[PDB]
Amino acid sequence: MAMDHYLDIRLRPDPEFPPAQLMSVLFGKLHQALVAQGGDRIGVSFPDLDESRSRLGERLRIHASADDLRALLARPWLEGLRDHLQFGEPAVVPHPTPYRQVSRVQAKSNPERLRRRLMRRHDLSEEEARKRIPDTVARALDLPFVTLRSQSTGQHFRLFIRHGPLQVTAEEGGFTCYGLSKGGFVPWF
Amino acid sequence: LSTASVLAFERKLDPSDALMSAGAWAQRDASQEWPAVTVREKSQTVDVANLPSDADTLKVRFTLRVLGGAGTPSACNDAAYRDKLLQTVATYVNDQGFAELARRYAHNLANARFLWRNRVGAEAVEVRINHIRQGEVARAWRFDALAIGLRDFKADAELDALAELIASGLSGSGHVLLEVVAFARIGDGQEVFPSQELKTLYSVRDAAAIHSQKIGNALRTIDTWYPDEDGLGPIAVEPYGSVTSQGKAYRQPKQKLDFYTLLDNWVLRDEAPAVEQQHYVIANLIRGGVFGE
Repeated sequence: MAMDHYLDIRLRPDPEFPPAQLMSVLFGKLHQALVAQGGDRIGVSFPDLDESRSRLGERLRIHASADDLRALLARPWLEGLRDHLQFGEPAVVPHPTPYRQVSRVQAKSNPERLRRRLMRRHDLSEEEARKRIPDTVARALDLPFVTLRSQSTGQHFRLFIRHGPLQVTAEEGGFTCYGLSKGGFVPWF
Repeated sequence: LSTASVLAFERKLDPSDALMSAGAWAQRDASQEWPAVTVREKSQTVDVANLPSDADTLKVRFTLRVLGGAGTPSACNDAAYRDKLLQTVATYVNDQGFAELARRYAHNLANARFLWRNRVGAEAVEVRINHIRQGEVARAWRFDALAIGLRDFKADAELDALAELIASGLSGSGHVLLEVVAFARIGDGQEVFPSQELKTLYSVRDAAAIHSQKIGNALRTIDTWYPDEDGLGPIAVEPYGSVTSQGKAYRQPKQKLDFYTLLDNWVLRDEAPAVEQQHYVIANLIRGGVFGE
């Protein structure tokens, strides 16, 4: 990498809700420029999460491209969230640097769809569902999620995450295709 | 010279419930008899309805008046403590009027803070307000909550005009009755939001509505005076008041940002505090509520 300018857009504050409304506003900004704006490395991560409980974040240290970081600077579709949301400016960066990656991608961690397929095809009985349907149906762990509004459940929901281990080497790539990361930029330093 | 036993102060700015109805885009010049929101059921039981697949602008329909008369407690016992309270309130009335509180309530009525989650999703949040003393129009108003910010204290000329007319209703010598009609462009096939009981929703006669205490606490969102981090701006105003969705206590009793220290020094000791602390005192005396142990 021969460039030292990589930033992103963090979450904006407001008093009309908890941080789930800020997560919904960040999902709207991602659908406008980052997640629903195409490309691989268009997401929103945060290095303010602990590995013991899968926290969501407390600050904003973004790392993405230039168009997705410069389209959410003067757009008029961020009313209210732009009452507290802001940022600084660009500058130069250091010459050396590592290639570390951590993000959250769309994984298959729901035992409802596979169970629905096994009910539409297998037609399991009681003892047959207790023996052939194994004890790997409670598939859920503590992951980073915020209150996502959508017509899939009644109220707001949660979500998991998944990334890979990085090092001090050099490399570059993209994140998931839903507004997350798979080895992209996260908050570190 | 001591405290009275039971202090009753009724709710000024007394609100009502917020009806919902659905209209379409560019069909909204006749917003008088739109079809309302009925309670649907889909498969705990989540009986939460959606907007229809044709209409998208949710007309939120509610009104508001001002009782007034905060110079007299609705229940007291003492004679000299009451004379001290009456002369202190008369000192404020001879000191300054209701302009600042009316403009801050206009800041509440300029953005869409009264819609707690219904603000996100809408495209052009237009606030239609008529003037009512009888069953007709006398003066009209149109807003937009995307050109008007959320946290920033700004008072435009139209907001100053509406806040001045509200303050003319507020001063105790003239009655005003102003409603709010908002347009939540939720979409064609997206969720309606009534208030929730203790799913456990709320509904009215052949329609759906939202509770009134949530409006009554949303319109008093003034509090920028908590010492930890004021990057979030205005929050709810109560003695020991804060937001209960975060989990953090604002206006600590360890500092002097409490109403009770202000009332004790402001009535008993004659150690009168400053102007903005008196604005907080009269804000949480104009919200109503119980006082006294």
